[PDB]
Amino acid sequence: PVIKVRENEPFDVALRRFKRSCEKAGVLAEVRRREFYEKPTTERKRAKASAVKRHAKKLARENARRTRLY
Amino acid sequence: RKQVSDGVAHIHASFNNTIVTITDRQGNALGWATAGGSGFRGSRKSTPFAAQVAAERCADAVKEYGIKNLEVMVKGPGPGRESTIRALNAAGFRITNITDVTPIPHNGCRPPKKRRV
Amino acid sequence: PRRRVIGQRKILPDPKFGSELLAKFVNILMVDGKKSTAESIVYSALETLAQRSGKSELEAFEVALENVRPTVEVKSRRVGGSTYQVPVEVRPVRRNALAMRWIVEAARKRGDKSMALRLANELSDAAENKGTAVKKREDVHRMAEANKAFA
RNA sequence: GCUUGAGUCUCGUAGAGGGGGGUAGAAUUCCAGGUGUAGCGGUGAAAUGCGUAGAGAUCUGGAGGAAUACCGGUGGCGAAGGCGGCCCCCUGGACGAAGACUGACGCUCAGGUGCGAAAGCGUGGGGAGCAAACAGGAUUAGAUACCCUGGUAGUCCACGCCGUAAACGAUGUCGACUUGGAGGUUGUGCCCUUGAGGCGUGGCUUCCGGAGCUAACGCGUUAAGUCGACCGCCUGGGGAGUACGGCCGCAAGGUUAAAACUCAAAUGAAUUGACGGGGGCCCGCACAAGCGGUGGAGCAUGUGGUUUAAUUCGAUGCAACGCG
Repeated sequence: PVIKVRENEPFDVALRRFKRSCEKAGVLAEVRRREFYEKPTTERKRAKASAVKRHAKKLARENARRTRLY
Repeated sequence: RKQVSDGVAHIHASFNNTIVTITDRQGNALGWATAGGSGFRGSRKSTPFAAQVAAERCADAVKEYGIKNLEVMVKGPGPGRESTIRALNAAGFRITNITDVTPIPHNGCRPPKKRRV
Repeated sequence: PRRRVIGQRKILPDPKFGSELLAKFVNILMVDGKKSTAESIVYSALETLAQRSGKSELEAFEVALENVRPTVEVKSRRVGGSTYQVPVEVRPVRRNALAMRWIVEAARKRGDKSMALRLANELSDAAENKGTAVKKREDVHRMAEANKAFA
């Protein structure tokens, strides 16, 4: 995205702020999705599989990972 | 041997090759350098070191022009951009500001099919 | 190995003038546990060298040894299954032993009237930079320069 | 007759529900021009391909077609198929509040009709990108495959046909009843909005679990529990959703739907192992780091073969072969 490095600013500061800009915007993820056509089946299955993984470790975080091991 | 103070650097980084092209601000180029222009063929063309060497060759490609400072535009993913702009001032420059100008469609055209291996 | 990092062996120093470097060299050059023959070859190679150079024995051996000195090595690793050679910065203790190994490997060839005369030819040929051990060092350096794309 | 089921009206709401027409921005390709020059592209590596006839890069502009990043959600709407920029026109349904009105108008449904992804077919357009077929380069023992470079129908539109899908929560529709918890979404009422609140009540939805059910897995108030109404369907595996006939279709084919023969099983769920070019954690001269060998020479010795009258017998992958 747009970075303007003004007066009294070093080099690697500006480079890291540009990397922060790229990781805020997520431009490389949005290019990495658009290299190959994922079918709408694969889109919906990826969405559901990531969601069931997400909450199925989340409820384990909430009550299963709260009881001691030793 | 025409002189102009400030210009624009365009670092088009693909996954196979990085091309550095230093233009003026009206888009007109002054000379270019690639990750395959000197040695560095094949698997060694995709590395960040190849992009660093490409920036170092495009640095001497504008020795006649005498560029004081340039804004750096960055396109495409891949092991290009950060090593390139880090070697860009190491070869001697003042990078004024940095843009990420990579194309993003708004679902415009269909990509090719996913590879099996 | 798989687990241990055990402490190093400690050898006894060089008898003629006390050094660990020359004791490592007589240990590298030897054959079938014949220490006395190897140290005879080493001494008759180094006293016969210091009159070819002009300096004394030890530091003439040291700048015959440091001209053949590998700054980097190559290695082989795995990231994609591709398995390429990547260069590495060597520790100096194995750098020095690889230098002595290359000097002995040079001296086993180039055949003439002795082993000690072969060594006194080899170390001077390395100390003015025209040997074959310097060719081994600059070939290692070339193979690391070609592979500098991976680091 | 009655108002409890079913409906009608008044007021709002949320919505990728649908059909028609516009329009915007990003991007890909192409064309024309400017700068500038030897690579680009691709791959695991390459080559085919493109490029000194000036590419790729880069900037200004044009022309087209298609799809609508972010929002975006285990979000929403729709009977299902399905539906994603924004605006307008036409239009369907669902829900909530308090009332009023009709007064059993209901539920289900064989034949019947309608809708029904994608691919396909017909006619007429359109054609950027992608891309069956096809071609070339690889890889390989081979490679009419995966990988690469191209590339036609098709995908898009208008109007017709086809009528099938793992059309799937593999779960017909409707109604009744039966412990709980965390959420999401959309109405609505009350209390002090006294503060990004609380206490309620409706619809839809997501997960986890209780009894109960179930072969088990699991389901569990959105049931696969406890019941009632109607419908469709099953009767071992293969032959076979095949043949013949009928009907439908432009065809591809769909629908309906056997038999002879053949086997003594086919199957479902789970269990203990073993295995994986599955995952994680480790170990061993297993690899790496080194040193020295063997395979080449000559002899010693053992074996296989061949020979012999006999070349006694046994061991004969690691774990037989200087072995008994």
